[PDB]
Amino acid sequence: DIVMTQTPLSLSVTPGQPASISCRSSQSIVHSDGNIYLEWYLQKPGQSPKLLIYKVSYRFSGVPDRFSGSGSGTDFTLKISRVEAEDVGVYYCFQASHVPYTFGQGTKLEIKRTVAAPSVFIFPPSDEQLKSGTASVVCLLNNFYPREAKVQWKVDNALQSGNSQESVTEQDSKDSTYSLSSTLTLSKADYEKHKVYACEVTHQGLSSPVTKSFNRGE
Amino acid sequence: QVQLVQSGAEVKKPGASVKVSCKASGYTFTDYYMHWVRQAPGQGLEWMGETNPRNGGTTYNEKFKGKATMTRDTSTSTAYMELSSLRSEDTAVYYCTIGTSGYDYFDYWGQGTLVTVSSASTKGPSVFPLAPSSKSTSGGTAALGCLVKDYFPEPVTVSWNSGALTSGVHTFPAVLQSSGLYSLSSVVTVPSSSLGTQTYICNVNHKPSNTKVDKKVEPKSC
Ligand SMILES: Cn1c(CNc2ccc(C(=N)N)cc2)nc2cc(C(=O)N(CCC(=O)O)c3ccccn3)ccc21
Repeated sequence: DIVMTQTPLSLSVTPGQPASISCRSSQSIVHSDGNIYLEWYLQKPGQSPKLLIYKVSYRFSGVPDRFSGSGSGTDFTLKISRVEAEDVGVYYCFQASHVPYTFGQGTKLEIKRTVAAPSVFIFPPSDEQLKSGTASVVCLLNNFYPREAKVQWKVDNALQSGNSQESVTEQDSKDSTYSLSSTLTLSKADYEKHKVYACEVTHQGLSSPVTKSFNRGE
Repeated sequence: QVQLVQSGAEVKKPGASVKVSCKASGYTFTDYYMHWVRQAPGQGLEWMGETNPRNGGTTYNEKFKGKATMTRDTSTSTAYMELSSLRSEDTAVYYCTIGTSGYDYFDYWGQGTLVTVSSASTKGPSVFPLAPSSKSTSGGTAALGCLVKDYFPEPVTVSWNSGALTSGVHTFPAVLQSSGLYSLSSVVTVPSSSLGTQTYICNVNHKPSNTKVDKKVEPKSC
C-alpha cells in the first residue's frame, strides 16, 4: 500500500496567516490514465469529511477561494491563503491513483488567536437528580484561549481529589476558542456532608484565579 | 438533494456479525459506485472497497477482503457492508461515500455508523437539566445545559430546540466513568433577559439504543 505522510502532524497559525500542509507519498501516484488522483479533505470532530481539492490542484465546487492545492511526482501541498475560524479541523490528503486507495494520517489546524479569559458558570445538582441518590455539580469554562485551563474543585476549601471528570471542546469554528466542562459527582450522602461547593479556575487570560461557588441548599 | 442515510450506531458482541446499511436518496442508485471507509483509532482513515452498482461486484482493499462483505441491494437502493467475527479492533466509525464525477473525488458522505464491539449490554442515559440561575450568569448572558449521564456505548448526539438553537452551543466530548459508562454535557449561552419567554429543550439521541430524549431546561429561582 502507498503510505501517505503528512507534515506537520499539528499546525498552529495566528489569525490572518496562511497555512501550508505537506503530503508525501511513499510511491508514485500516477493512475494508468496518466492523471494523479490526489485529494484533500477537511474533517471536524463528529462530522463526516468534506471535499476541498481533487486531482492535486483543482478546487472543488463551493470551496472558498482561499483553498488551493499543488504538488508534483510524490510531493503535495495544501494551501490556505488566509486562515478563517471555520478552517479548524483535521486535514487529510488522499490518493485514488492505485488500489488500495489510502489517506494521510491527518494534520490538525489550530488558530493561535488572542488570549481570552474563560467566563465561569456553576450548576448545583438539579432537583431531579437529588431524588435518585446522586448529586453532580457542573463547572463550565466558556470561550477561552489557549486550551490549557485548570479547574480545582473545593468543598469547604478542602481541595477535592478522585471524584471529577472534565472534557474540553474542539476549537470553536466561529471565534477560535475552547470551552471546558467539569463534573464533580458524589453520592447524596457525601453531597450532604459539605456546604461550600466551588470550582477555582486558573488560566493565561486570568490575572488571578476565578472561583464560582454556591452553598448547598441555598 | 443527494443523501446517504446510515445506520448511525451498532453494538455487537465479539465473534458476532454486523451489517451496516447505507440508504441512497436524491439520485439513481445505479449511477455511482458505493465506497466504504473505516475511521478507527490509530489506523485512522482507510478505504475498504468500491461496489459496482451495475454488476454488483466489489473491488476490495485486500486488508478488508473476506472480513468485510460489501453488497448492493437494488430493490431498496441500499448498500450494505457486513463485518464477520467482530473483534475489539473493529470498533470504528464506518462511512459510505460516493463520487459524482467518475473516479475524481468523494463529494457525498453518510454521517457514519459507530460500530462498537463489546460484550456489555446497551444502556440508555439519564438526562439532567443544568438550569440557569444567579450562579450561571456572565454580563447579560446566561449559561444553561443538559448533563447526559450513565450511557453505554458511544455515541450520544445533542441538539437544542430541534436544531433551531446553534449559536453558543457546546456539546462536550464524552468522558469514561469509573463504572465503564459514558457521560457528556451540552451547554448554550443565551440572553439572560429572555429566560421568561423562551423555552430551551435539549434533544438527546443515544444512537446505539435509539433513545430520543427531549428535556426542557427551566430557569431556577436561585
Ligand atoms: C473505478 N471507478 C469508480 C469508483 N468510484 C470512485 C469515486 C471516487 C474516487 C476518488 N475519490 N478519486 C475514486 C473512485 N467510479 C468509476 C467511474 C467510471 C466511469 O468513467 N463511468 C462512466 C461510464 C458510464 O456512464 O457508465 C462510470 C460511472 C458509473 C458507473 C460506471 N462507470 C469508471 C471507473 C470508475
